Amino acid sequence: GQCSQNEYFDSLLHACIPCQLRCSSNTPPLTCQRYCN
Amino acid sequence: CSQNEYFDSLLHACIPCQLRCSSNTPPLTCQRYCNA
Amino acid sequence: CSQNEYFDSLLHACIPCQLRCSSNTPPLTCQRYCN
Amino acid sequence: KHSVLHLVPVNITSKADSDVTEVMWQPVLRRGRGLEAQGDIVRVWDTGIYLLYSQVLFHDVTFTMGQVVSREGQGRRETLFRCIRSMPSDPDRAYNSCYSAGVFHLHQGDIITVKIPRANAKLSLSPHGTFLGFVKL
Amino acid sequence: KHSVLHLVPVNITSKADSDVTEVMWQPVLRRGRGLEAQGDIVRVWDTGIYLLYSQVLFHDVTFTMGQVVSREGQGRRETLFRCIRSMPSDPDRAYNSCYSAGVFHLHQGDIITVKIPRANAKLSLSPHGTFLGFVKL
Amino acid sequence: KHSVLHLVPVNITSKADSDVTEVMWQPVLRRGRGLEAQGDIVRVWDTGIYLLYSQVLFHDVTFTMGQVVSREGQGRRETLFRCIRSMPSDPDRAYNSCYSAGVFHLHQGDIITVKIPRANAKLSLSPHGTFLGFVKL
Ligand code: NI
Repeated sequence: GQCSQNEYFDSLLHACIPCQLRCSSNTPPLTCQRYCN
Repeated sequence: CSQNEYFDSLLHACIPCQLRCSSNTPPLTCQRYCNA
Repeated sequence: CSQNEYFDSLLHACIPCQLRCSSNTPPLTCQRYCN
Repeated sequence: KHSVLHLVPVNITSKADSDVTEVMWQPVLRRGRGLEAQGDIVRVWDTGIYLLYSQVLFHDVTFTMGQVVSREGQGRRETLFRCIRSMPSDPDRAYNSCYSAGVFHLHQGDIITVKIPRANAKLSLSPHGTFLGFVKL
Repeated sequence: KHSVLHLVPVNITSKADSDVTEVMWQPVLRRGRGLEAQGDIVRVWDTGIYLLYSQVLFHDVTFTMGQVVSREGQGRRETLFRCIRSMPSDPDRAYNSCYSAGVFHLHQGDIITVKIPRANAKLSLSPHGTFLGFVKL
Repeated sequence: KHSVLHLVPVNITSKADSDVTEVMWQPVLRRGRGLEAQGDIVRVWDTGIYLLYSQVLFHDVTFTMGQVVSREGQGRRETLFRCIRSMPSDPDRAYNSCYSAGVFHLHQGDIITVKIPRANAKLSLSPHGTFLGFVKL
């Protein structure tokens, strides 16, 4: 569950994913909320 | 459904006709919209 | 198949080599074209 | 030994006004006796609980494609399941199979339909790309 | 003579700061005992081997959607399967069903969960769009 | 009781000049015999009708990905079913599981193969993303 800065561990894909990919989504992951804002 | 939409029986939703225009055979309601 | 196309065994049909130039390993009949 | 039926396409049908495409089915595997393909429907002859599964292989740029599996009987239509698949808008890239299944109580005299709710849907007749089946549980 | 359970949504739930969406299930087909829905989970009572299947229908632009089906018991979560679908970024076009299934050894006392690992996921409550079932084999 | 086998990957292999990727399988659930994994193929020991299911999880920008499940026996090859999924062109976004299943008559001596008809295909080894199973009916 630990990644590089500005990524989250996606429990659906079991992989580290850029927070940037979830900024278009309605409710980003809790840990991404600071990056998208 | 409102003007220039069709009830899509696959999606059980109202969909704009322009989504179906440039694709094979559009629904019968949409056919007038897809020409002119 | 035609020139610059391969038989795709997944799709059971001839497909242009352009569609496999993104692949890590394009098919062998396609590889000279994707240069 | 459970009763089974596995069906593949012989042909497509789509009438002008309908916004519907269906498949004419033929058996490649059967055991036991409770079911019968007739053209583009399956007739249910024995009441019971059945696993129903459906795959359709599309090659079609319509933004969404898929199928609706229903049972009609005793003056009543019921949708059992739908498969829905977004498609690429480029014709050469636009391939997707759509698989769904479930377990349902079917009654003697029911008719099962598999409908692609678009007219002239471009779908494969390949027996390994498009098929429909039943297992009496 | 097989135990079965087919389930459909009544509503979704998503706790505030979690990044998960779950479904409150209702049984529409039931035969035999050994399985009991309660809220957003299914309790296993009879140990054995079961066919488990799950479909969710998504209307969401999040780059990927899908579901994780698991069992919990004896203080131990085990992921059974998951389904993953890439979604179109255009909200008008963004529709995909996600179906997966497998056969698993379920123990008495297990809790079966179906989780969509996004908060406030836009998924259908339609019974023929989103569903979950079990067949004891 | 029904004889069953559920398999998950141990690793993947892709031959040089071929345009194929296969999976080496390990059994995680087994009841009875009749079937036996031998590396990349499954051997049928007991003739019968089987539910066969297959999922593969892809992380690959190739325009389409999928798997071909086949039976080899008595001097003949036959595709049982195919699953096909269009993939996004951006590597960070390109994730899709591909599930399909059906019921087939398998004969003693047969070899069941699962082949991804691309070289060096990027597919998950995760037991809950990629798997293969059989239930004698
Ligand atoms: Ni039985």
